[PDB]
Amino acid sequence: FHEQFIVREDLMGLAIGTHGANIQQARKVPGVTAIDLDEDTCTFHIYGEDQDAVKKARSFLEFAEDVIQVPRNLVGKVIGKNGKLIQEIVDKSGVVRVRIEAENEKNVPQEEGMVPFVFVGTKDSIANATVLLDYHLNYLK
Ligand SMILES: [Mg+2]
Repeated sequence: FHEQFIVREDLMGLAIGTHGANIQQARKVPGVTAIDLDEDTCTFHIYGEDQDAVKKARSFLEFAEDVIQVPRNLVGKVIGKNGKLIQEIVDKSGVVRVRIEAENEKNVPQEEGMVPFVFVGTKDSIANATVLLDYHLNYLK
């Protein structure tokens, strides 16, 4: 069992972690045979005995910067009082950071009626953040 994914080069220090701390975790996953980074393509290859093990290792390393578009009319539901809810969401989810971006009205490329929330984190952490977003946006009354 072998999987491969690309981690953008500016996120590489998150994937590897301070003195390899993060990649060390992915390596010590039982069942993982090997993890190799092809630095000229920023591609991790993870080799291992079962799929679950290789996926568990991918889980630590698969950093991304993904944009979620949040309806402007609902933005406050996700930010909270005392910017506290958005901080809890980042903290619970496990993401590294969210940037909420307000672009000048002249800036043409904008989904209409939307505020970009740009998360940096593992794919799984962003998935966690997304459920909490949707919960506060659409569900919670
Ligand atoms: Mg390089």
